[PDB]
Amino acid sequence: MVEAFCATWKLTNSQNFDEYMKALGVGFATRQVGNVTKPTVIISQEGDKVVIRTLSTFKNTEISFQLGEEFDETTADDRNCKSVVSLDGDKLVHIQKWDGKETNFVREIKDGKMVMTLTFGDVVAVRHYEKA
Amino acid sequence: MVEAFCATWKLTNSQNFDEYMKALGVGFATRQVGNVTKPTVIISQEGDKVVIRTLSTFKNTEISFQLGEEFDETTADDRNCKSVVSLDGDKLVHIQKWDGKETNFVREIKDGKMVMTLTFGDVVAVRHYEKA
Ligand SMILES: C[C@H](CCCC(C)(C)O)[C@H]1CC[C@H]2[C@@H]3CC=C4C[C@@H](O)CC[C@]4(C)[C@H]3CC[C@]12C
Ligand SMILES: C[C@H](CCCC(C)(C)O)[C@H]1CC[C@H]2[C@@H]3CC=C4C[C@@H](O)CC[C@]4(C)[C@H]3CC[C@]12C
Repeated sequence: MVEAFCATWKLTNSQNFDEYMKALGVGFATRQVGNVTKPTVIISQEGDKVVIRTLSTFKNTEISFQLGEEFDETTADDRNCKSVVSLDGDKLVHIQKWDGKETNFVREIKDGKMVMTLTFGDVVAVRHYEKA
Repeated sequence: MVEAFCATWKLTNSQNFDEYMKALGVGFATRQVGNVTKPTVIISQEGDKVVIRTLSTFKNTEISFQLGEEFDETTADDRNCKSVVSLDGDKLVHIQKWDGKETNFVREIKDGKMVMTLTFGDVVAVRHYEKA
């Protein structure tokens, strides 16, 4: 459930993240810094809202949301999105809608690491986080 | 200036580092790996900010800052600090405040190598890096 994700996470390995950023329309410059930064992601619960804080040399983002409840989200690449995060069994599913398009992120706990799979259409990235 | 530091550096020699870590209050387990790992430090000047990335077998850190502007730093040994990094002549001074204490790092270019002097009270450590 949400408890398994409540911790401080550090990016260790990223797979195909560059092509995924290109499919989203991310420009060359921030793709550079996107391919080098290893963000710290802090997931906690304030009441029943879930809070996700990202710390990075590029930008620092913080979002709060309630499971199943749509919320506005301005992403780090400046996409104005209607987002909703829900529980899919043991995984958190994050759906972002912007300009008539859709991408999603699935967060998992696998062998004690956090695994996030990023999918936009036919482009998939997988990111791996160890608990700090 | 800052540009003299903008390169990839690799630690080659460390003088009095173990005694400095003890004085700093670093736990034994973290000290033990601190005396073995030879980190890679990448310094860059990006926009109006300076970026310092550190790669090692212990952990990877990254900070971004403008000179003279105080910022939150979580050090590799888990100190939550109020830090400020500024130019001191041709040197970079890095100050860390936590728990009513303070330590400071003086970075300099000497004979083509980056020399870092670490002070905590009357305990001093010197770390030497060669440019990769
Ligand atoms: C490319 C832009 C932002 C710039 C990237 C970055 C990583 C430096 O923050 C968007 C597209 C998808 C978004 C990311 C999803 C993966 C994560 C989780 C975690 O490591 C912290 C943030 C990050 C990289 C999101 C940041 C915004 C991203 C990269
Ligand atoms: C000792 C702890 C962290 C544990 C050290 C290590 C090497 C295990 O990361 C603190 C106190 C002094 C701090 C460092 C200043 C020297 C450098 C430069 C470069 O070699 C890598 C990072 C580091 C070691 C600073 C951050 C943490 C240090 C070592």
